[PDB]
Amino acid sequence: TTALVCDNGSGLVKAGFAGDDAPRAVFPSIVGRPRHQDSYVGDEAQSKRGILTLKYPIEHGIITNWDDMEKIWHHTFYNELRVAPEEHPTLLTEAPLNPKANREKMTQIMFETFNVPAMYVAIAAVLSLYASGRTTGIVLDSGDGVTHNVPIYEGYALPHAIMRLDLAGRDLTDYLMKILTERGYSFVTTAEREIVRDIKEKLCYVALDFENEMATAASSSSLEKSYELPDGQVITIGNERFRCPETLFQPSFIGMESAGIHETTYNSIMKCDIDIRKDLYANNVLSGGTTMYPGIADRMQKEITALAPSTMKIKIIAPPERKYSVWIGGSILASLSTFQQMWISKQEYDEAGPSIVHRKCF
Amino acid sequence: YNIADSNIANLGTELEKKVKLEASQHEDAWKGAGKQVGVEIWRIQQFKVVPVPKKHHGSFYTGDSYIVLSTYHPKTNPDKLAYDVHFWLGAFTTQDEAGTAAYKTVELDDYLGGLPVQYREVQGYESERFLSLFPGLRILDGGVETGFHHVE
Ligand SMILES: Nc1ncnc2c1ncn2[C@@H]1O[C@H](COP(=O)(O)OP(=O)(O)NP(=O)(O)O)[C@@H](O)[C@H]1O
Ligand SMILES: [Ca+2]
Ligand SMILES: [Ca+2]
Ligand SMILES: [Mg+2]
Repeated sequence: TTALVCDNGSGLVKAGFAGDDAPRAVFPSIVGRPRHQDSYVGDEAQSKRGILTLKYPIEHGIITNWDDMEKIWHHTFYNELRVAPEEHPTLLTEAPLNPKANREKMTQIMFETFNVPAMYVAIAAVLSLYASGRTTGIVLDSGDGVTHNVPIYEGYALPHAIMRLDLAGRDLTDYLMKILTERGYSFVTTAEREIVRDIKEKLCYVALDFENEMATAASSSSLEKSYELPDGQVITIGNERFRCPETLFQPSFIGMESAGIHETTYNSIMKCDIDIRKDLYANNVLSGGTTMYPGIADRMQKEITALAPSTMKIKIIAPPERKYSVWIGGSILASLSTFQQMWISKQEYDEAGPSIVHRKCF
Repeated sequence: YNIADSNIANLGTELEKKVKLEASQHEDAWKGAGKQVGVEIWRIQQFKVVPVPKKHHGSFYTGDSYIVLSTYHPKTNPDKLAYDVHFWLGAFTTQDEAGTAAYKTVELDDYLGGLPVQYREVQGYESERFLSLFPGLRILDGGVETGFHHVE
């Protein structure tokens, strides 16, 4: 019997089998319906993007359209992985600080609709830490919907120090769509948003010194890049390349008064006991797609160094496969018989109902 | 976002520790561990915790990951036992091995009631504490194959 590992991100489903070194199914967590006013899921909705309006059932890490989420899970089991879910213990993932009802409904649907034999809901950042081969460190996880910091000491997350921001990749995509208009390029529809997401993933980067980079971009074309659109039109983007992810460090770019990701990381460390901060500062682990911007580790190193004591060793760990670190940590832990001993069984669910998820999943 | 009514409201509780203590009872490798002063060593092999024969303690394959439990008498009481648990990560160990070593180090900590102090020992970065366990260290080429299936 092989466990399934499903990392249900706000933007991408990452799904596969425990023991594999990577997810076998990765596809957008979208349901598409006709733009002219019966549905398509995942890659097939992206395939018909020309005639569809795309909706994400997860917003900021919380399932807000349970009917469409069920479609996504059904698609994952039957259409992508092509498994019978009643034959597979299933590991799911969740951002920390979600309302308890989210995993209560996750558990209910997995057992009552998909009839899984066993399941577990794991905190994503903990999985990333183990994927990095650590028991102590502070994870900065940033996906499409959520950016969160989880400091972990000797294998236990410190809940009072967990930080969370509703600013992540989807906000950066939206911001890129907006500022590309200052250059004359119109991107507005849900379909056009996916073209801009691709521009973002292919051409954006984090400036080490934002002010200097803006002046470089105004002086010459040395930072410009061309991008071929589907119609063949070649557009040019300049300071938008680094203005877009600068928002992670200056959330005021999109009108948020929040601390940037360097400050939330520092603030999380400072909420921990003084004597373990040293180990957190030396073990900042980046996880998730929105941490893939070139230059982000060096920028985090610079900014945390400015906030931390002058005598403090600072280290940013940026695993090359960190788009999949959460999934990989799940694949490892779900390969361990003692971890699976903690999973909720169908018999236990039949006796206890959804409330059991909070007594078993930590 | 606040902790109350959230999915981290049970973190840091006695219940969390109780559930994880119970899980650690299902690992055969820990039975009888940490019962006397000395050094006990296991190697991760395709996700399993495998004892290393005593005659080979101190020799480590660069391709592999290990858990090293050092049991000693603390200064506070010469008749009681305290623990350092080191996990040793070879320069060429694979991600499954290092992740299992990390997770199972926490589990051994759980099994011993939280008493062990944990140490991450990457080859070439081993702590003075770790080096002192082998008065020495011998690094061997090779190691056992990953437990991961490779997705092409
Ligand atoms: N190379 C890249 N540079 C910048 N952003 C990227 C890159 N690759 C992917 N992303 C973004 O990363 C996000 C998807 O990452 P992912 O870690 O899969 O998020 P998720 O798990 O689906 N969402 P969440 O619920 O927040 O964890 C999207 O916003 C992508 O546009
Ligand atoms: Ca090996
Ligand atoms: Ca301990
Ligand atoms: Mg994610």
